[PDB]
Amino acid sequence: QDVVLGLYYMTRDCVNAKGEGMVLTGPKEAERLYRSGLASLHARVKVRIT
Amino acid sequence: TEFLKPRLVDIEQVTHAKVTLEPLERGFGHTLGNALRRILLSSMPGCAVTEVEIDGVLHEYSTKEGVQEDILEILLNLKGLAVRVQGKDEVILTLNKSGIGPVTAADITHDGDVEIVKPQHVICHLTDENASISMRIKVQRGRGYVPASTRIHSEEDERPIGRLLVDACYSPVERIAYNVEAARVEQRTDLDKLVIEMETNGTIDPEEAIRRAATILAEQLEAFVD
Amino acid sequence: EFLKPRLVDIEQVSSTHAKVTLEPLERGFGHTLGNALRRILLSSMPGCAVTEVEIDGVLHEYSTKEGVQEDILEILLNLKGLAVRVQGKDEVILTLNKSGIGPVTAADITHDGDVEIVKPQHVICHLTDENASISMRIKVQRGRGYVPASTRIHSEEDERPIGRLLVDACYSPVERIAYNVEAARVEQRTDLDKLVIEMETNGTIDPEEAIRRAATILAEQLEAFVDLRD
Amino acid sequence: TPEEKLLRAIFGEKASDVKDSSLRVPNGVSGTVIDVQVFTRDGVEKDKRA
Amino acid sequence: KPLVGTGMERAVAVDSGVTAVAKRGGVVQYVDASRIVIKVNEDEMYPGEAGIDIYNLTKYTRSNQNTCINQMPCVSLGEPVERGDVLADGPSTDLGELAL
Amino acid sequence: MLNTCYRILGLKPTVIFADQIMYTGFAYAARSGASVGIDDMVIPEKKHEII
Amino acid sequence: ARVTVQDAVEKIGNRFDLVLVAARRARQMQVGGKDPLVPEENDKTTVIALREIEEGLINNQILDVRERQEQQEQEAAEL
Amino acid sequence: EIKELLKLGDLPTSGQIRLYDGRTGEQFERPVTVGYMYMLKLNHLVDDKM
Amino acid sequence: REEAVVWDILDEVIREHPVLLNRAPTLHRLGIQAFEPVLIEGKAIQLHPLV
Repeated sequence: QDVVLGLYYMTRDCVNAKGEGMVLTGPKEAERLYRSGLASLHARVKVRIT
Repeated sequence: TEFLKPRLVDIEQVTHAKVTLEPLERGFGHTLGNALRRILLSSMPGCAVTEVEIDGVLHEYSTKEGVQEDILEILLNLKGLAVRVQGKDEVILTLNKSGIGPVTAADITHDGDVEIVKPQHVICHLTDENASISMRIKVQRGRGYVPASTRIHSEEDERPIGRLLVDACYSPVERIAYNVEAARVEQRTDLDKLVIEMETNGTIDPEEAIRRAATILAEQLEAFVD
Repeated sequence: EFLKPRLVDIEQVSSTHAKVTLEPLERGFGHTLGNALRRILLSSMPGCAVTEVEIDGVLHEYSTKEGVQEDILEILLNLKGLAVRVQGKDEVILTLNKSGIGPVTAADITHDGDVEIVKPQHVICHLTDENASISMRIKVQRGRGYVPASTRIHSEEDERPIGRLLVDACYSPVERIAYNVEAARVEQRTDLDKLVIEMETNGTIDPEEAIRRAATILAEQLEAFVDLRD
Repeated sequence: TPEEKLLRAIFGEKASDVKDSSLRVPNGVSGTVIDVQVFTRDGVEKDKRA
Repeated sequence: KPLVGTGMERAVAVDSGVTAVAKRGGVVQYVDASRIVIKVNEDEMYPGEAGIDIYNLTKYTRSNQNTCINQMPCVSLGEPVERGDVLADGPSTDLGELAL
Repeated sequence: MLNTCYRILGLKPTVIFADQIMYTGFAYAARSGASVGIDDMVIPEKKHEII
Repeated sequence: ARVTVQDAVEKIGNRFDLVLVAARRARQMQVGGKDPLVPEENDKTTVIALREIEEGLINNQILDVRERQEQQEQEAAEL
Repeated sequence: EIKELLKLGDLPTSGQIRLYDGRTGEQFERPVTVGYMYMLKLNHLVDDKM
Repeated sequence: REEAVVWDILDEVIREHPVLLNRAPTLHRLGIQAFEPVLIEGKAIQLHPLV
C-alpha cells in the first residue's frame, strides 16, 4: 500500500526538471548525483547499465 | 553532561568496505551518519579530467572516423578515469595512439607528475586501417562535483568550437550510504549502531577516506570547542 | 585551502529568544553544521529542574489540602515547569512558606545565593483563607534528557518516607531551534554562507554557552572516526 | 511426605499451624493506596486500625 | 476544548450531572478544592430564614470502568454567579464546554 | 516483478529482493511528501451546464 | 544460522522427511549421543542438523549405516 | 469562509506548508499539510490486552 | 525479581526458536505462519508489513 506509492513516485518522469539530457555513467553515479542535490529524482537522462 | 563514546568499532574489507560502529548515544546515529555523508559527496579535494581535445573533431554530435564508439560514449570512458597527482595542480596529458584493437589507458604518456591506478581501463576500441587517435586531456585538482552543463552557461574560458568539455567528479568516493539500527549496552534499549558502507575509485582506500573526512569536519568546529 | 567560521554578534531579542550567527562558512557547510547543531541542542543540553516535592500535611498526590484551591495533582504539574539555574553545587533543596490570602507566586521561595530563579512572576497555587498555610520543600537536580518518575524508581534505594511526592523531570533548556543559511559576504569571495541559529531557551542557559557545549559534544565524538581503530 | 519428613528433622523447620492466604497486588500494576475501608460483622471486636 | 466544535457541547455538559451547575445567582464567597460557598443574592432569597447556599464537590472517586471522576472549581472569590452558571468542571469538561 | 524473479532465480534471492523493495519504497515515499489537501480534488468547471 | 531450507531440500527432495531425517539427527547432538560434524557457530541443535544435510554429510541412508555399525562396533564389547 | 480566515492569520491560503526533514535536513518536495486535529484516546489500552 | 542475569539467559533461549503467530478468523492456511522472534521493549507484537 505505501511502498507501492513510493516506487510509483520514484519511477515517473517530469518534462523539464533539474539536470535533463545529461548523460550518466551507471547506477552508482545516478544515485549520488541526486543525493548531492543537482538532478531531480525524475528527470530524463541517459545512463549506461550492464 | 558526560557522554558515551563507542567501543567495538568493527571494520570490514571486501576499494569496497562496510564499516560499523556502536553503541552511539540515542539520536547520535543520524547526526553522525549525515554529517559525514554530506562531506564525501559534496566537498573533498581531488583530481579529475575536465576537458578533451579530439585531434580532428569539433562537435560531439559529429562522429570520429575509425573509432568504434561515438564521442558521447568516449567521454563516458574518460569521465571515470582515476588519476592521482602529488606535485602539480594542472596537468594536460597526451594520448596519441595507433594500432587496432581495444585501446586501453596504459597507452597514455607517463609523466613524473601523474600516476594512474587503473591502466587497463579501456577508453576506445579502434577499427582497422586508421590507427589515428590523439587527444589532449586536461586534469586539474578541485573539490566536490561540478557538471559540464553549468560551466559553458557561464563560459568564461573562451574556447573555439571543438574544445570538448566533460563532467568532472573530483571527489574520491563513488557511493556512500549509512544505515542505523538499534542495539543495546546490556541495560538500555535506547541506543544506536551506525553502519557505513563506502566505495572509492581506487585513488583512496575506503577507511582512509572516512579518516580525512572527520578531520575536515572537526576542523570547522575548532573555533567553538574548548 | 579551507575556511573556518568564527563566532559573531549575538543579538539578544528577549530573555528567552536569541540569535547567534556564524559568519565565514565555506560553501556546502551551511546545512551540515546547522542540522548537526539543531539536532544536538534539542537533544542533550544539561539543565536543572525539580525532582521531588514534599508538602507538610499531605500523604499522596490525589489528596486535597484545605485552604488552597487546587488538588495536589495540579501543584506538582505547576512546579514541573519551574525554571531555575544553580551555579555552585549540583543539587539543592529549596523551601517555600506562605500564609494569607493571595496567589503564591514562585518569587516567595526562600532566597539563597547560588539558586537563582528566573521567572519570578510564575504562579504556583492560590490561598483563599486567612488561616491557610502551605509549606513545602522543593528539590532540584542537574541532568539532561528526560527521566520519568517510574524509571527513576529503579534507583530508589529504600525511599523510606511516604510523603515524598515524586515529579517527572524534563531537564532541557531549549524548546525550539530554527536556523537558516543566507548569503554572507566577505570583502572578496564568490560564495560564502552565514548561519543564523534563532534559538529559544527557557531563560536558563546562556546562548553562546549552549553552542560552545554543543560543538564539544560533536568534536568529542568524531574522535572515534579520526582514529579508525579497527 | 517421607523424603521431606527427613528434611524437617535435619533443620528443625517448625511446620506452621496456619496457611498464608493474604491479598497481594496483581502483577503488572503500581500506584499509591489512596483509600482503605473496613467492614466488620456486628459482634466481633474492632482492631486498632479498625 | 475542541478547537473546532459544533456549538452543541454546552447542552451536553450541563444536561448531564457531571457539572456542578449553580442553583441560585449570587456572589462566590469561599472557593476551595472541595467546597464552594455561594452567598445568595437578595431577590432570589427565600422569605424567612434564608441565609446562603453551599455546593460540595466530589474529589477522586471511582466510576464504573475504574477511571476517576473528580471535580474542580473554575471560579474565584467575587465572581457574580447566575442562575444556570457553572461552578465545578468534571471529568472532561472545561468552563462548561465538553472537551473529550 | 517479483513473480519473474521467482521463476528464474529461485527463492534465495527473491526473499531478499522482496525486502530491498520495502526498504526502498518506504524511504523514497517519505522524501516524496505525498500529502493530500482540499484543493487536490479538482471540481470540473462544466459541472453546472452538465447538470 | 538458517533462514530457508530450500538448499537442504535439494539433497532430500521431499520436504516431509527432511523434518524426519533432521529431527532425528538433531536429537543425537542433544541427548548424549554424538557431536556435530560441521563446525558450530553458536547455534542450536536444529539449525546444525539442517546445516549438515546441505553438505551431504547426512541423509536417511547414512544414519542407518552410521549407527548399524555401533552394534557390530559394540560387538567387540558384545564379546 | 475558511480561506478568508487563514488570510487574516498570515497563513498560506492553500493550507500546505513546506516541511523540512528531521534527520537529514533537506526539504520534502511538493509541500505537506499541517493542521490541528482534535484527537481522542479510546480505552483499548495495551496493558489490559496482553 | 527480574535479576539482570536472566535478561541475558533469556536471549540465548530464543536463539533459533520459531514461534507461531496466528490471527483470529483463520480463513486459509496462510493465516498461520512461524517467525523468529526478536526481543523488543513494549507490549505490542511487531510484525513485518509485507505479511
